[PDB]
Amino acid sequence: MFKKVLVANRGEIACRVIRACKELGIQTVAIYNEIESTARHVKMADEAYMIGVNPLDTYLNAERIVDLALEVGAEAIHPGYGFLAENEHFARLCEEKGITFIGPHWKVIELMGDKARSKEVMKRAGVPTVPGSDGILKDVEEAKRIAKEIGYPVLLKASAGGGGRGIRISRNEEELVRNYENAYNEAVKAFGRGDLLLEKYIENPKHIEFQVLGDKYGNVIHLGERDCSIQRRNQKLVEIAPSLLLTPEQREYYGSLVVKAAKEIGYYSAGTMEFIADEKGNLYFIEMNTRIQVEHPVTEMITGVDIVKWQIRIAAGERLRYSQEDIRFNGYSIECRINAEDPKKGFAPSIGTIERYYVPGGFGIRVEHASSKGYEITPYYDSLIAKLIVWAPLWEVAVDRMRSALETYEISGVKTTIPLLINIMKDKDFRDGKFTTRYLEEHPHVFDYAE
Amino acid sequence: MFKKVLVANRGEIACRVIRACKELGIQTVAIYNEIESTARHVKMADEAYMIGVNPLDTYLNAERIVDLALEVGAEAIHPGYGFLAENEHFARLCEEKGITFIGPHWKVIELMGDKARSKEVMKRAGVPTVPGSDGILKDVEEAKRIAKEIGYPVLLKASAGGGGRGIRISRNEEELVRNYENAYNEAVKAFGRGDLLLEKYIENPKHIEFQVLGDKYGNVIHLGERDCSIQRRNQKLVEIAPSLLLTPEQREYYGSLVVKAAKEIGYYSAGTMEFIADEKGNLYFIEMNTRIQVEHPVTEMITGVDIVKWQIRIAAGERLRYSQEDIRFNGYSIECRINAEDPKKGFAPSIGTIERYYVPGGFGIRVEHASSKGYEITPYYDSLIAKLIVWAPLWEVAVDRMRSALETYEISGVKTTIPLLINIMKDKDFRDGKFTTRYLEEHPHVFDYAE
Repeated sequence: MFKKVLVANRGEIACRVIRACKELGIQTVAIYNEIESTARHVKMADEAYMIGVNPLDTYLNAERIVDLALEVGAEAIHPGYGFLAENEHFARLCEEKGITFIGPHWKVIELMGDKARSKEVMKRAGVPTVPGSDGILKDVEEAKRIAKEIGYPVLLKASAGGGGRGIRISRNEEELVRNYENAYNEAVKAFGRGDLLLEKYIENPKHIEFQVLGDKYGNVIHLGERDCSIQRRNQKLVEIAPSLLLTPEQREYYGSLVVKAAKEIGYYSAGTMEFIADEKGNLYFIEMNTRIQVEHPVTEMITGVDIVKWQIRIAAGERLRYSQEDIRFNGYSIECRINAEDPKKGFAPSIGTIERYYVPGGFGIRVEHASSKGYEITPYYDSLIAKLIVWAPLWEVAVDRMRSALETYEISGVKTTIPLLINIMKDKDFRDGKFTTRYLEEHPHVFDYAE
Repeated sequence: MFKKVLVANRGEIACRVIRACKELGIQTVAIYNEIESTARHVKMADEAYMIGVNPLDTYLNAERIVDLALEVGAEAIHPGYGFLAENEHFARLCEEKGITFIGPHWKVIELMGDKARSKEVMKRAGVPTVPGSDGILKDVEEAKRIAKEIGYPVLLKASAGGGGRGIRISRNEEELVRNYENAYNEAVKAFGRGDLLLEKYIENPKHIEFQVLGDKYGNVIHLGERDCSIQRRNQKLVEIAPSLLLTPEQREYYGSLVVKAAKEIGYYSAGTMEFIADEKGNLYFIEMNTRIQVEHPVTEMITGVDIVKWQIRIAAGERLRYSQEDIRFNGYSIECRINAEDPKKGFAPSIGTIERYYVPGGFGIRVEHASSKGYEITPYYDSLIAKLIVWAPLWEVAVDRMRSALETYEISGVKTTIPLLINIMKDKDFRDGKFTTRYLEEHPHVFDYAE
């Protein structure tokens, strides 16, 4: 086990990692910017250093961070999420200097950082990807047969031009033929090549992601899935585990496939495969996050596995003790992101300082946060104040516990998402389990709350 | 299910009950004093009424509380712990005016409020008790005779007792006779009844208590035991569940016995049977609490049974769904009481106001509290700020999780028990599981800490 770990992050994730380290008996090193001389993660760590020439350079200068790790005797670095966590050069640099990066191998970070390569990698492992043409369509005849085979509606886009000319949606073969001719000609006019690409169109989809965890000996398990469909500006707001969509058969089916693909790429540490999902539970891979995710706690509540602590154990060379049949999914868990932002003004960040601050607690309630009275929301960093997490044996009780926790969470000095999240918990469709990635668009009544 | 419930208490137990009620969809009513116009429990409640001519009249004037319940349409009253929770006159009055008292029947409260009768109830059920007098002593001669028969050292206890007053240890018959008048006089002073009991004095005992829960149709179960040995002057500081003393076989044996006694008296709601254990680990009943206890959360962590919510359901006439073989004991839970008191100055209350306040959170951490920056520790009410509760699969990780949570719980403006609790968590005897009611006397180094 490591004697000392440097946490190359801030805020709630820095505190989550520090707590795991403290429980393991590991000495911690925090880094911060001088604008945050008072941060919670700075007070929780055993030692803390201000580095960086501006608030973001503090966490994004890989060379400075690795030299500090060397200077203070840190044997490993946890990158948290965001910043450098999926930066292959940071991880390679750690390894090149003899510091363990707590995460997958830098070669894997690099491979799965490119969206297309990662889809190809997954296609070859057996994980479903969104069907479409294999590259450029030969001609409209091939377009008609591929579309018929994958099912309408389908999407057409030019291969050239980075989307300077847009997408066309076709609901039948007549529309496909017309759209093909028109997209071809627009692309000739705009980019001098008519070549087009086609893919199945997943309308009104859900966001479902699978969690994996592997040690350095090839033992890889999954920990089920999370439904993160309720989001704004591709920004997740509410996350649940397990999904209400999948059956246990479907969960183990898709789960063992992501386990196979991870085993084939030599994945270890924690990672997530994000999918889009239809009404019937068909899933299509879209991307892999090669790091811990913000919403990892809902998976921890239903499986009882401490993911962050396992990351550290795995990076130090321990075996993942469990096997896939030791993993059980017990109850339902919901996470709500309490952000300092104003949902009635475009989720603009509410910059300022926390005045009243009461954190709820109780049976089945978990809080991840780095906030107190006087915590300052700056424009330089993300607007997350806290993650409110709930567990219950039944879906409806989880909803009620979450509603009740939110209704007692007092934060003043800044606008937050809490009133919105309360309205979601009270909404019949959400309670019914009926929501997609367009939920917010489709339920504007949840923005109706009083000053 | 009740539509509305009045919570006849304050502070963290009131918030605990309000949360159970909110989750069940019940409207809540808080009561409070003018010195607490901003208390947490009043902000959490759907309605709140200022009553009382002083800080205690608010919660002890049974007549005022029941009338207000009627004025406002509360169908039921939850008494919390302390104040009137074990006041049979309060409970009777609720019943005579048509308000459901959330707790056992008032005749049971009265029956079990007398230490002699409670001990006879337990003897008649087969529950082991401490050898001693056959109920209340007629006079000092019966005491000198019975003491001879059971062997010194012996103990005198007030039967109407509660706490340390009216109790004396006698190492010989010389000491016993002076102590008989001294204890009798102290018992009259403190409780208005001098009735004394004699039993045999167990030096260095552990404090082990069993939790029961029964519905109004006679289904009664136990939820295992708690070791609350680490205490001072009849104030528990650290409570664990399950004990490390008992095997699974002993836990189901003593548990089924207290279930038997409870059924024999028609017990329903929640209650606790307190035991002392001797040097050889044998258990002896000493008293019963006819109410929710402060440390109930640790039992909820290891069984998953929400005791306060089941109290409310039972009071409304629900059947207790579980049977005894449904109840499992999973892992270990530790609760620490975070009090505004100075352990270096005799645990004198630290009167003042909270300035800095950061509540820790994470995997396996639960916090019960009613405090924020500016919460006032007054001389009128107990000094509890928060209960910190942790769960872990293994005893050593529970200890590490609690130590690590305590090391991050920041409170300024008053002295607290936190530095003392951290030392206890680092102490080898505690980590090894060797602690008795004399732990603190026997471990003075845990009182050596900075500031």
